[PDB]
Amino acid sequence: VELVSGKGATVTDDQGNVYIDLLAGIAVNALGHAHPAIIEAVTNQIGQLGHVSNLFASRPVVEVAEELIKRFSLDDATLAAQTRVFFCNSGAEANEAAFKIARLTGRSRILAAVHGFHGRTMGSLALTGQPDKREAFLPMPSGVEFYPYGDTDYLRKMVETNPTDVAAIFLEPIQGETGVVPAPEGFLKAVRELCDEYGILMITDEVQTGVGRTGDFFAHQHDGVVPDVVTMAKGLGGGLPIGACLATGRAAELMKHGTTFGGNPVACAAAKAVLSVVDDAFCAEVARKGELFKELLAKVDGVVDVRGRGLMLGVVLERDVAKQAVLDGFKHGVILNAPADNIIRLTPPLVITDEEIADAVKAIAETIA
Amino acid sequence: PVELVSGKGATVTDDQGNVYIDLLAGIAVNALGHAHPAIIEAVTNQIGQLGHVSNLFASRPVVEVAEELIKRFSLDDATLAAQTRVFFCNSGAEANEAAFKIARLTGRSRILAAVHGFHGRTMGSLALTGQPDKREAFLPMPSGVEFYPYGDTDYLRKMVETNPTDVAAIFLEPIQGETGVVPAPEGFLKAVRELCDEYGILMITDEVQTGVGRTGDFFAHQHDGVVPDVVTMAKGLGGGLPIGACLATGRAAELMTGNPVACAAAKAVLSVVDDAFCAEVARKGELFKELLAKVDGVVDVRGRGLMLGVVLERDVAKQAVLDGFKHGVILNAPADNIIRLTPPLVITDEEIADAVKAIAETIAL
Repeated sequence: VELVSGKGATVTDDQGNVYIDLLAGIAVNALGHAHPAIIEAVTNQIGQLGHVSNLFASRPVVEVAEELIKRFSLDDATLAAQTRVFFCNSGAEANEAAFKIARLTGRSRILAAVHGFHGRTMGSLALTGQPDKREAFLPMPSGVEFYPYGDTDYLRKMVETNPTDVAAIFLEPIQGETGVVPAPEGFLKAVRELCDEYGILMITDEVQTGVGRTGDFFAHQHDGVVPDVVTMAKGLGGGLPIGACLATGRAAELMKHGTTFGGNPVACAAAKAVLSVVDDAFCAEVARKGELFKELLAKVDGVVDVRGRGLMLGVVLERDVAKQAVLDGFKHGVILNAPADNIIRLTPPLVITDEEIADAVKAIAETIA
Repeated sequence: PVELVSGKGATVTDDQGNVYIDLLAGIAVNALGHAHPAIIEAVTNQIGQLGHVSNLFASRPVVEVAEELIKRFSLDDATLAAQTRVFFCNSGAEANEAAFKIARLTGRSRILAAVHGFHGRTMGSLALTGQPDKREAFLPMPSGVEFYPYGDTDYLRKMVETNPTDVAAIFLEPIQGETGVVPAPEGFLKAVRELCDEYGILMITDEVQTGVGRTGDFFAHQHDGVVPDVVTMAKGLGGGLPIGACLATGRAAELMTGNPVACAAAKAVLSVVDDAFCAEVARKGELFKELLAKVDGVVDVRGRGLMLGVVLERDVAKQAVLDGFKHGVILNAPADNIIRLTPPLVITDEEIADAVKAIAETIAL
């Protein structure tokens, strides 16, 4: 049903009802709606330069790139210097660039997590662990096999059946779909040694978990590993169409590809406004708000656990009623999500106030009744 | 290369301070040029009300644009408009991948696309791109695709007739842009519509480069009075903002069963691009073709409206793109004797004249 205007963690339908948004358009509105830094950034750019081809440079494109490199290589100027970024317009378009780097390795096998989601373009659909979403459009481009998320023992044996024909391993550091399933303890570190031994590219999809959403800038940094390649999008746009493929070392030298709106100046002017807000301390504020959700919900009847970090959270019910809670959620002034019958998912704008967190835990607690 | 920093109409300026006549419009995306007031207003107005809204909710700019595109495609056909529907995305590659999936959903394995065609660099959209050096590095591709010489009706029919009931889709650009500007020959689109109609095949027009009035008609395919099952469009719809779309009518629409700010910019361009605007684009089209005829180096000027390929006596296009800077022009060399012209549709007649005088002086040796 219809939507017209919003502010912070608030948005309002045609009829005039204000809602606490805990979905943020499926995790893209990281600064909420109509945020001053983004309004300045966009109004300022659209008034000067619209779109340039990748034949030409443009500042905001260059400046966002520099910045993601900074955020990625954590006060290491050597990692920084063998890193590069490719800009796209979605996370689908971003992962496709990732699938292409894995084709440029010369190896045929790409391995992806079982409930993973990377987008619905042919190559990014080839990576999505959900086979229902694949059935209708077979053939898929070949090479992908799937592994249970967080099972180092299976993945090791899976790799070692034909190890040097493994181009890439795709993982999300926190699975967004089917629930909020965070990389278990020791997992990305494990994948990092597995890839090191065999010449494989380690690729972390941060389309949903990127830009502070986790508490760290990049959810993968919570595990102190350094992937070869990071895909990102929603959250980076602050409400505008963007994606990016970041690559370090051999993966950077391999990339051939090129999108028309790659390096969209207005898309990137927004990207800059987002980054100038989401600094380390904003990210620390994300971790905190996350624990406040956990803490207040822990006390709520019918809520059994809350899993995730920062503002990507899986509220686990005990009554298979999440689908319903959504519907009844609206009448109590909250926009919720249900990636299962068990689980309500919260991905609110990272600028949510404790007040709004607290009302939102009220709204949710009532519906369960 | 060069850092561009601000533009208006048919001009851009670099940080060096150099001012150019943009005849490339960022590969035919900046239909209304840079800093068009109508887009500035739309984009400013929308950023400030709503940033992004998920497909799970409804937003006005999208349905406003969906309904306006259907009207410009249905050319006054109430019944066509009720049959047709549009899916929004962020790129033309993404738009052509939605058509590949529609092609997939027929049940048939064969998808026929034009040699020299370019549908984008995403796996599926690259599987449709009839320039092989773009695919070799990323084989295997999504299977299904075969290629015909562009506008060879005799060879298409034979190709279909090798296995007609397994052809899902025929991809086709109303005017090829890559490697040169070749428009569909007389009655080509006509033949493909007829050949598709028996054998139950989907006729799919990629108008990602030929859309929004650049060829003199709001859709280039409407110039040959054909109604395809699927039209993909992008660059141009959003002023410079990223957008794509996939129109489908009939069986194609039944098989398929950021945005607000790019649709906000889309609304403004459609607001600006009238039947009357497209007419002006047709005419500036002719003007170029007349003025350019007088220059020495030019042999021939192919293409309709403001999608034109300047064919030269000498194989000099690539050296003219380089020299074309100091004379204050931005050109592009799809072949060694071809220079593409896709300037903003807003280019004035004085601006054109100066642009031909610039190209002429550049092709001096």
